[PDB]
Amino acid sequence: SLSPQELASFKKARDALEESLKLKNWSCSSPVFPGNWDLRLLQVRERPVALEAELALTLKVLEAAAGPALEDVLDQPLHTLHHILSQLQACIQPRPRGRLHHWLHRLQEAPKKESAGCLEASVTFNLFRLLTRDLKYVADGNL
Amino acid sequence: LAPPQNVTLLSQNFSVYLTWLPGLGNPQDVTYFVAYQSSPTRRRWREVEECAGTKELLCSMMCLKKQDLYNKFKGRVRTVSPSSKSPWVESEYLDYLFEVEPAPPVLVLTQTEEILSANATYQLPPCMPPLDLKYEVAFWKEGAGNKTLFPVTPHGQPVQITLQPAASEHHCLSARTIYTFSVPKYSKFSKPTCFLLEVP
Ligand SMILES: *[C@@H]1O[C@H](CO)[C@@H](O[C@@H]2O[C@H](CO)[C@@H](O[C@@H]3O[C@H](CO)[C@@H](O)[C@H](O)[C@@H]3O)[C@H](O)[C@H]2NC(C)=O)[C@H](O)[C@H]1NC(C)=O
Ligand SMILES: *[C@@H]1O[C@H](CO)[C@@H](O)[C@H](O)[C@H]1NC(C)=O
Ligand SMILES: *[C@@H]1O[C@H](CO)[C@@H](O)[C@H](O)[C@H]1NC(C)=O
Repeated sequence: SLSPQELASFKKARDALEESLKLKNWSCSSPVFPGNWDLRLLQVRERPVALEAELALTLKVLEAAAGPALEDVLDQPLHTLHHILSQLQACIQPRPRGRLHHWLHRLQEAPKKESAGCLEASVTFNLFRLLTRDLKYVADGNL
Repeated sequence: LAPPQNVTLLSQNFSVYLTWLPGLGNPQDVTYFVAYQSSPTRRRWREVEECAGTKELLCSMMCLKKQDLYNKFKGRVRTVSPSSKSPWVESEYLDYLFEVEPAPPVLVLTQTEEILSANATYQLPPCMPPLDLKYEVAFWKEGAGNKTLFPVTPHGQPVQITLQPAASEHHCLSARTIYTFSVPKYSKFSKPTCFLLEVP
C-alpha cells in the first residue's frame, strides 16, 4: 500500500493544484471520468486496463501541469505515479460493447475536446479515489 | 432571524456530523435546515432530507446521496421559523480521508485449549472508503500494574494469546484502532471485556 509519506506528498500536490484552479476556468463539456466510473462494475480481467487508462491520463495531465511553479511539489507524486504505472503494466496480459469500452472512449476523447483547466481539475479531484479505491480493487485480483 | 452559530463539521466513529448553536436572537420552536456540497466536479448544494426542519442541533452527514468522501466538502445550516429564514452558515471543509476519527473495534473472543483469540470487528458506514484499519490488543489481570500489548494487527486477522492453565484469575482485554493515511490516528481503547480464564 501507499506509505504515509507518499500520501502526504500527494495531498500537498493535490491541494496546490486545487488552489491554482480557483484562478482559472475549468468547465468541462462532458465529464472526463464518467460519473459512475468504478472498477467494481467491471470484470476482474478488465480492471487493470481501466486503472492503466486513468493512470496514464493522470500522469500526462499532471506532467503538463508541472511548470516551474509546481514542478517541486509535483516531483514525488509524478515519481510515485510512474512507478505504480510500471508495476501495473508489468502485470497486464493482453459484438456489443460494455462499460469498459464506453469509459475508455470517454478518457481517450477528453484530451482532444477539453481545456487544460478541465483536464487538470478532473484528474486532481479523481486522484485520491484512484489511489485508495481503484488501486485497492485491482490489487485484490492482481494476476 | 439570527443565523446558527459555531457551525462545525466533525468526525466521530468513522462517520461525519454537522453541529451548531442557536442564533444570537433566541426565539423558540424554531427549526433548522441543512445542506451539503456534492462532488467538486458536479457541485450543487443538496438538502439533507432527514434534517429538514429539525429542532436538533446536529445532523448526520454520512452516506448522503451524491456525496464524494474522496474530496473536501462543506455542510451549511440556516435557522427558520414561519416568521423568518436566517442566512446560510457554512462549515469549514472536511476532508474525510485525512480527518475521519476511527472507533475502537468490538472484540470477538474465542478459546480453544490454551489459545485465546481476540478478533476485531467493526460496524462500518456502508459508503466508507476502504480504509486500512489496524488494531492493538491490551491484555491484563484485573487490577494489575502492567498490561501486555500485542503486536498491531490488521482488521481481518485475530490476535492469538497463549493461556497459562493455572492462572484462573479474572483477566481483561481491550483494543484500539490505528488508522494511518498520512498520519496515524488512534481511537480510544474499547471498554474492557473481562472473563475468568480456565484451560482444561
Ligand atoms: C475475524 O473477524 C473478521 C471480521 O472483522 C473476519 O474477516 C471477515 O471474514 C468474513 C468471513 O469470511 C469475510 O466475508 C466475506 O467477504 C468476502 C470478500 O468480499 C465475500 O466474498 C464473501 O461473500 C463474504 O461476504 C470478510 O471479507 C472478512 N473481512 C475482512 C477480512 O476484513 C475474519 O474471518 C475473522 N477471523 C476469524 C474469526 O478467525
Ligand atoms: C463559539 O464561537 C465563538 C465565535 O467564533 C468563539 O469565540 C467561541 O470560542 C466558540 N465557543 C464554543 C464553545 O463553541
Ligand atoms: C458506529 O457506526 C456504526 C455504523 O453506522 C453503527 O452501526 C454503530 O452503532 C456505531 N457505534 C457507536 C459507538 O455509536
